[PDB]
Amino acid sequence: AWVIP
Amino acid sequence: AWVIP
Amino acid sequence: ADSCIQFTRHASDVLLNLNRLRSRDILTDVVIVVSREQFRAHKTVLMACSGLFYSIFTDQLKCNLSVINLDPEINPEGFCILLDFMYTSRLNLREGNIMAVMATAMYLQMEHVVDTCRKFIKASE
Amino acid sequence: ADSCIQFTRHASDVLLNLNRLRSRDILTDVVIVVSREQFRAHKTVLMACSGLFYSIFTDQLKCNLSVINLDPEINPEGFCILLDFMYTSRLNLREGNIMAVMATAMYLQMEHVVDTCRKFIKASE
Ligand SMILES: CNC(=O)[C@@H](C)Nc1cc(=O)[nH]c2ccc(Nc3ccnc(Cl)c3C#N)cc12
Ligand SMILES: CNC(=O)[C@@H](C)Nc1cc(=O)[nH]c2ccc(Nc3ccnc(Cl)c3C#N)cc12
Repeated sequence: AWVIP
Repeated sequence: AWVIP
Repeated sequence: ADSCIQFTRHASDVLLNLNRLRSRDILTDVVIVVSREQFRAHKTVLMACSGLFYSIFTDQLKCNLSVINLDPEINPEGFCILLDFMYTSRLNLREGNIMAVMATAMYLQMEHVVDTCRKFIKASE
Repeated sequence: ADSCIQFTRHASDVLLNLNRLRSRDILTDVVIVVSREQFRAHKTVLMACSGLFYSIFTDQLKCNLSVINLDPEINPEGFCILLDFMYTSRLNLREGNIMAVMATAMYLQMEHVVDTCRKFIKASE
């Protein structure tokens, strides 16, 4: 996996 | 885009 | 073959178009009913994202249904958030919706979402 | 919302499952006929990858057809390679198939594939 897009 | 996977 | 080249953005561009078809109601083939709230979708996308829908739509009888009713305990907002995630890869997780999202992801059998919800909850305790 | 988190591998994992459904012939809803060779597929994936199929399956009459016949000049192997690319992001481009693949991608209106074919041809001249 999870990221800040 | 295109790459060598 | 082992000599293939790969177009990096292809899978994301396919998903973007499947979400555009959903928004325009093109070739949607099922209505998911959650406590009288109705959501139109493509069976193939639901099966590709959820263990529950994969089981439902591979059943010889249920594969032909055009309406599926979910358990009354399921929260429509939690379902809506997870349906958006299926078609976009983006999960709108907030303090006010995380419990409903995690319960819905458990029911839908979406393990990565459940993992992630658990980690965000654990961080707040 | 602007506060979403994103699962990087989601779109590729969705495409992998759509290809598994295609291999098992689950919920395929169209047969593409190319010079008497038949290919089963999902209309939504074809529309999501090709300008030609997007036009065909948004037409009020053609959207309901279960069989689509392509132009007899289209090469079945070129079509097969492009159908595999649609469902995997990997293009099996070889010296012996590049002309057929590029002609098929032009017909199918797949611009990125056409670009790439042009660059590989230009490099060999
Ligand atoms: C790693 N996968 C992901 O990140 C997302 C995208 N998918 C899933 C996540 C999850 O937690 N459970 C699933 C269960 C079944 C399915 N569906 C299938 C499983 C196996 N073979 C087939 Cl053909 C299908 C279909 N259709 C998908 C998921
Ligand atoms: C950047 N895109 C890509 O890399 C691949 C994945 N797709 C395409 C490549 C290409 O060269 N032409 C297309 C034409 C139409 C469509 N289909 C659509 C276009 C616009 N709105 C909708 Cl709802 C659809 C659908 N379905 C897709 C492509």
